[PDB]
Amino acid sequence: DVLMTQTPLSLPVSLGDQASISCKSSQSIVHSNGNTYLEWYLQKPGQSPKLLVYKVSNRFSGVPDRFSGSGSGTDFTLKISRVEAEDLGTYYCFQGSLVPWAFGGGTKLEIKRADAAPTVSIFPPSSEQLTSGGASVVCFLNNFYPKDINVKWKIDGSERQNGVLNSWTDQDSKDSTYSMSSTLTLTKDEYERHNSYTCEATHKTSTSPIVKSFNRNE
Amino acid sequence: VHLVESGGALVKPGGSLKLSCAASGFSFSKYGMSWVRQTPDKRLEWVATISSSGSRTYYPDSVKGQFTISRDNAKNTLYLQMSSLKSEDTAMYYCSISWDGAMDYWGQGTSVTVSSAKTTPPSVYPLAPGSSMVTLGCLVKGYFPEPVTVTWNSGSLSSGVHTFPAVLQSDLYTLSSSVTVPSSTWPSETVTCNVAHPASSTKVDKKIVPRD
Amino acid sequence: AGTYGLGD
Repeated sequence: DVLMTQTPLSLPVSLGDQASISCKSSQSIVHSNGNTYLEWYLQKPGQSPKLLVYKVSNRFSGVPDRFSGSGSGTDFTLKISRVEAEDLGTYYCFQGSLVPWAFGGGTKLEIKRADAAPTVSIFPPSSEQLTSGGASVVCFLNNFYPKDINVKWKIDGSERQNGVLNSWTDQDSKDSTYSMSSTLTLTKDEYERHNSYTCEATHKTSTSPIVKSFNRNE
Repeated sequence: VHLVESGGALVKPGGSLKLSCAASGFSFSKYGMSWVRQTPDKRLEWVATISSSGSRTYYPDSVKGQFTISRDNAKNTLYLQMSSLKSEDTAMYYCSISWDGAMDYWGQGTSVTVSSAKTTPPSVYPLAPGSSMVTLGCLVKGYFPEPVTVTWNSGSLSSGVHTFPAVLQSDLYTLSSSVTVPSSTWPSETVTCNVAHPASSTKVDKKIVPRD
Repeated sequence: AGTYGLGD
């Protein structure tokens, strides 16, 4: 199965700017009949995908000429001369030359803004939850930019990955920031025989991580 | 130019489901057609394709012999039969026609949830900080089916509010809601999250109280 | 018959 890889994962632009998206195949998409069945689809938030470009460089009906497709063999590019609000969404490339038909993983065209460090909060398990025999420790990493970030949990100073679930918001429609929650769910047993609980946020706005901690016993 | 999927529903693991796609605004019997699905991670997967007459059918290895695409040109309708469904088949299912490209025009989609979960109210827990602004939260844990709604002070707090997307914990959903207010607002004034889970007739208020 | 020859 041929693999379609898109770069970058996310492309932050200002309205007005030029944009370029790359699509690569793990093997040549040039069909034996001389065609290259490389296609581009746009999916706007909350909407269905729409065809933009087919056969590498042919714009589909209605698509404005600020869109252009190019490339050959394994390397392909979608360009936007001047990005408009209606262009924001996820762009997927697609190959139709080889069995089976395959989509790339997508590139999000999103809004550029100033860098912002995350505001990090840690929340000990409520007493009410502990009555039910459970203990969820929650960490918010709020209103940061750019979207890339990672969170690390430490229990009694030691890293912990089991029982951690993360959730990421889409880019905020008001201030163009991103947020993420991390929830470490433990049994009452596990929670009550450890004491030091730490959420560590790593983001490009700082050389050192943002550390938030509490002690269970306190 | 109109494509309308239907048939999506909640179905148990191991179960079957038949999806339909009603078309209008074009010569139905002229076009080959496809099913494509979007998983919760927003990845797109081609599921099946059928020729204009229904003579030829195409599937990826992953669903070959398990899914069946068919069509009724007299009724302008496309079908997808699915069997032995698993949790990973939870997705939005889109029908399309092919001409210039593989999927020239798409429908709005129909939603399939594969799960054996029963209706279950959330447990609502306050998030008070273990510490200019202050951030409070509410944990909405272990509910089914989607969705829940969370407001703060009955909607009086709109700025600095966001609710994280639900995630599957076991086969139940969980999310949290966040609210940020000026430091002089709380705890001087009360801050309460209002949680609703319509499917289970749940309406819960939880006041946030400072931690030791 | 279209790009992918699906028109019979």
